[PDB]
Amino acid sequence: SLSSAIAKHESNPYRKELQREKKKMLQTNLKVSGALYREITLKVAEVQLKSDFAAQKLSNL
Amino acid sequence: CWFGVFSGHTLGSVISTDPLKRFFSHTLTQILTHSPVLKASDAVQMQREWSFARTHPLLTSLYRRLFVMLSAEELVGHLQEVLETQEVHWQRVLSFVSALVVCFPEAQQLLEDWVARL
Repeated sequence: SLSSAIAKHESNPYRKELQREKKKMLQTNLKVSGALYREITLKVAEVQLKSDFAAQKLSNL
Repeated sequence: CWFGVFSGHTLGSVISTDPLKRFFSHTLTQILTHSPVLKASDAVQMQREWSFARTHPLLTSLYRRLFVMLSAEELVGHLQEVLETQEVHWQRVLSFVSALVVCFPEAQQLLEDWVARL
């Protein structure tokens, strides 16, 4: 849900002059909202806590 | 609609261009190789019919899309390799070079390069 939520934030002579225009539209958005990423890391942290809690009952037994 | 989704604006955005590039290369090879009918060395007058304006606009658009998501000199090397290796559909290769020379930024000299080597 991290990488998917990020992957929505990224979406946000004549033939040379169309080729270059379509290259311009798809110039790799290398960039991702830190704020969003942070939102999700909290949501994840939440879950980590239970899962880690779970491992400890298990690596008891 | 099939060539529309092929247009990697909805795809290339989402998909990392590693396995996407091998997909496009396999797609180009499978367009050229498959049904190599009109293998006649006498396919000379048929160049006029494989002229860029007569080759269907959808073929032309697919070629444009494959050129967007890939690079020029890679593509030239790949063509040299393919045309030297194996059989060809001459309809697609002649339409393809007809699109190549105009679409790519002066690739008439990188073309005459492997022409001279051959």
